[PDB]
Amino acid sequence: PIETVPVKLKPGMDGPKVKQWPLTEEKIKALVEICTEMEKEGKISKIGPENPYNTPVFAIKKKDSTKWRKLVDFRELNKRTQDFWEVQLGIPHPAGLKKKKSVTVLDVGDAYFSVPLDEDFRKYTAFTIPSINNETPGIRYQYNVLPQGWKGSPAIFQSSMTKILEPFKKQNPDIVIYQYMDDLYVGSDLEIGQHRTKIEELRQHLLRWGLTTPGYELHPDKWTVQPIVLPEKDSWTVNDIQKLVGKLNWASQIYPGIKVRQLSKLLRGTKALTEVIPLTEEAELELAENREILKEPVHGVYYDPSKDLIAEIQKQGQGQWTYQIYQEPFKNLKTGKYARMRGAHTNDVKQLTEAVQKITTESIVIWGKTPKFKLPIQKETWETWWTEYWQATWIPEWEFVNTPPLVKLWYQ
Amino acid sequence: VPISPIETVPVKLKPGMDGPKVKQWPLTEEKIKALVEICTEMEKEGKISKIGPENPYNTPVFAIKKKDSTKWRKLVDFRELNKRTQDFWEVQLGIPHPAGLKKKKSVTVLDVGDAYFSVPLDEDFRKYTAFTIPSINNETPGIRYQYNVLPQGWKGSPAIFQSSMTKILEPFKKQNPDIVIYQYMDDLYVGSDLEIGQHRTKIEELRQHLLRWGLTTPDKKHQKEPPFLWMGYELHPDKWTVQPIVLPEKDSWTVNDICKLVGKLNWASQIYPGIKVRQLSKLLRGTKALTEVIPLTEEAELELAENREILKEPVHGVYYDPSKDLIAEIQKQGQGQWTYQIYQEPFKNLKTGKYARMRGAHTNDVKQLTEAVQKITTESIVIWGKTPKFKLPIQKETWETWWTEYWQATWIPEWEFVNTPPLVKLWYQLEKEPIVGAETFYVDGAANRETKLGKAGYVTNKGRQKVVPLTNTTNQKTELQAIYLALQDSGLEVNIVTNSQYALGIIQAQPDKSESELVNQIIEQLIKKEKVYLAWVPAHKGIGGNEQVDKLVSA
DNA sequence: CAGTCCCTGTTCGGGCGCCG
DNA sequence: TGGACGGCGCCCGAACAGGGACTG
Ligand SMILES: OC[C@H]1O[C@@](CO)(O[C@H]2O[C@H](CO)[C@@H](O)[C@H](O)[C@H]2O)[C@@H](O)[C@@H]1O
Ligand SMILES: [Mg+2]
Ligand SMILES: [Mg+2]
Ligand SMILES: [Mg+2]
Repeated sequence: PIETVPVKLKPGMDGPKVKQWPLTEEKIKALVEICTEMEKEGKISKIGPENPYNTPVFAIKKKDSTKWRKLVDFRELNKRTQDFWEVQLGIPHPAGLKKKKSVTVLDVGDAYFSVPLDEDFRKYTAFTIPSINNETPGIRYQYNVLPQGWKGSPAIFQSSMTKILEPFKKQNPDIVIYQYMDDLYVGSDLEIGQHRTKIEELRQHLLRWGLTTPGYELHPDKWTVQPIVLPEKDSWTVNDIQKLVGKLNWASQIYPGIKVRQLSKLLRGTKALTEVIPLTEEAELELAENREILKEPVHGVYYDPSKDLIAEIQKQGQGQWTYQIYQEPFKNLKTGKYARMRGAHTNDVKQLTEAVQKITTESIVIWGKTPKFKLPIQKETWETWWTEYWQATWIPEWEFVNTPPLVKLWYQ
Repeated sequence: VPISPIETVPVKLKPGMDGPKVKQWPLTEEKIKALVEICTEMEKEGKISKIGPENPYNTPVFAIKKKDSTKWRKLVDFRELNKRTQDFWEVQLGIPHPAGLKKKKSVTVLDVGDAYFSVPLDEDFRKYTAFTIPSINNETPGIRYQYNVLPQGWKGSPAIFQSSMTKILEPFKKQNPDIVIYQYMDDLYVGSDLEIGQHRTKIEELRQHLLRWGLTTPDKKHQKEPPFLWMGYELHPDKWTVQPIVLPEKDSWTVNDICKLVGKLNWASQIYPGIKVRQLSKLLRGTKALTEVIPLTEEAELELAENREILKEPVHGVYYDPSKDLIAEIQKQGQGQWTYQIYQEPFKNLKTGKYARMRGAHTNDVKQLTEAVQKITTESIVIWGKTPKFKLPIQKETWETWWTEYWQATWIPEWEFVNTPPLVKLWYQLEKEPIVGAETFYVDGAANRETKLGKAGYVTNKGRQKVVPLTNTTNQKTELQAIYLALQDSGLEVNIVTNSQYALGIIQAQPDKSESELVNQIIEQLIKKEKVYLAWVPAHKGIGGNEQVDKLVSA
């Protein structure tokens, strides 16, 4: 019915071979059912051990949804198709998206099922369904169409997309539209009602081209930063000034203007920690001139599209989570704090899960990329529960850190 | 022509590589007898074929006796063909556990007859199977044969067999949604809530179905006969157990002895509660020869005594009742050893198990408890597909204090307190604020990379001081050492200021146990204090007492 | 700056157990 | 006799990775 665009893996690279992880009973049921109707619709078809390649699969429910979504963890395949969707058929990023007073995210992933897939490629979309208690061996499949969550899918369908979109881009000349994987980001400075309406219009407009829309509302101009702040005290103990100098000393790898000499001066003896130190003139001023530098920008930090984003998260207790996105160490393209997310005061893994999704999302809106996360958690702790809280159709890259808090830089 | 039974699975070699040419083994004639015997019997049925020298491949072969049979089993070492054969994706993702079976009114167990041999190989591939058959020593060359089916010893045999087998069973199961079939290799467990008569009908229908594909089901099948032998277990209408475990009696133990032993005991621990391998495994550390004889410590001797005694009393597991909750309770066993029971109705266990793993140079019981809870969750999710509700020997407040305060994301799923001692606690707690009226010790230590000589010392607001010389040390150790001194020489409440990141991170994670003897003594001191406040300053900033004690410990 | 050294933590391979 | 294949579990030790602190 259509011309299948060929695809090759990056040069000198082999397809993904990644073991399937245990699934809960509800997810195996949801998947067994989803895959049945996907077989009988020809979107996927069973296969066998001859195909050496495998990708992990599991299922999720979007925020407030109650309907299951199949989710493939294509991260490993995408790393090996990386060539394709950046260099050849890829998508440009709208620096205006982030300025819009509202942005709605729509799941257009269903559309990709229309197009077929290079037949030589499907060997690489292989995924196994596990059985509870290993009743059955794995029931294997591979994709006959553009799979959801492959980075190749929104690219190959870009031509189709732009055509379906073009009428509405013209009717509404100034509404920004971005496509990142299974999502369509759509934003406007219209008031809430106008905006919501126009989304519905884009929906119908998508329907008569044969697609559904099971939408998330963001507000990038509400998104704030979290500057480094020094405390406000009427009296300072020796402890206070040690803690302060440590922070400023560390801050000095970011803002080179920071000075500790006048504040260091107060610490000269060998003194008890709880002992009160009144502040000298030159220290009051040095502390002031520091407070002001921490108001400034860091000199010479800008986003370089060739480099990866890196996100670090810190657990601050009491629900609070601070983060910083950066490309090069100490040059932070953004810093932030979250509080009272879902699971606050009860579950860290759920909150951390929520934070990784919120952060990834801002990176998609702002730079059109996902960061590689450095996660403050033990690998096993995360690997046991993260899927349970995962509400999103993409999956960022991560690694795990252990970094005790000798200083609290990012949150008082 | 030859003939074709059931849909084949394409195979290939690793591109631009060629087949199995290697000479046969100097086989004792005793085996050679048993070999040509069943060799010849193959060809009638289409299993093997004779091949013109046009086939240039040779690989050795030898049989080993089938366990619990007079019969012999045939194995073709394909190792060299495996190496050059395309990689597969194994479909066997794990093992079924008995504790995962729901209760079934009627149950059948049927083994498949000559399973690998009833499955067609690939056409274009068949040639590569080439091996050559002895006759008797020095008599004649012997004929060369190519398999028409799945050889034992290929690297592709299990995956293709299991895959084909499943493909075959799909329609029957779709025809009988209410029959439970556990398919493992060639072993079939069929169960239903049917009345034993109708059920057996279905069993027969199935045997017929597998027949259409060339799959024999002899009457070496358990029919009316609980207990059924399945996967090393005995299955009874309401209970199951492991088939009895024999533990070696040896008077003098080698290394190999302890391995077999230990692995047997790990197998046993799925049902017999409280098995401990800790002291017996300690015996295997840093030993060269698997053959070497090694003596049992009074520790590993004691352990082994109680493990044998646990085995003395017969135990059994029960089956799974999806209507009721799962409950996992955990007991602390000492020396980083943990046991657990997963059950539904009190005292009737589904399975038991242990978590002994030592993770980290420095750790505590709360972390190891968390580690076991996760081990137990994944296990549950595999077997029952859901997480048990947890019963844990840790106060609810103990836990709230640990996770809220820890710098890492940590969680335990829905759980409740059980008052069975020993309870898990935190043995000490650092103050969040410097202690008024407590002596403040500034500590440092340094050491010379070349001499490996060093000093550890402290200075205080009250004038107190010390410097201690140390030998064959490191910078890190001297920093730990300085803190230890401050703990030793100080009262029940103390403020300690270090510039060491390393030392501070260790202690802040509130370890109760360490590989390091020095950390243990520090721990030991921390527990005796009423209040300890630890603070960090950067080195070399000319800070306070930190500058002074930095001088002292360089000199 | 680059290059060591401590130290700690992962990963992988090999030995045994168990299943076919 | 000495000896093949896949899956899973435990335990060990050697090899590899990366981070801070010191040293030319
Ligand atoms: O693959 C090993 C282990 O790591 C996981 C996630 O922890 O791997 C996935 O995530 C990595 C980090 O983002 C990716 O680099 C990798 O490509 C992806 O497979 C799990 O799959 C697995 O348990
Ligand atoms: Mg899979
Ligand atoms: Mg058999
Ligand atoms: Mg020093």
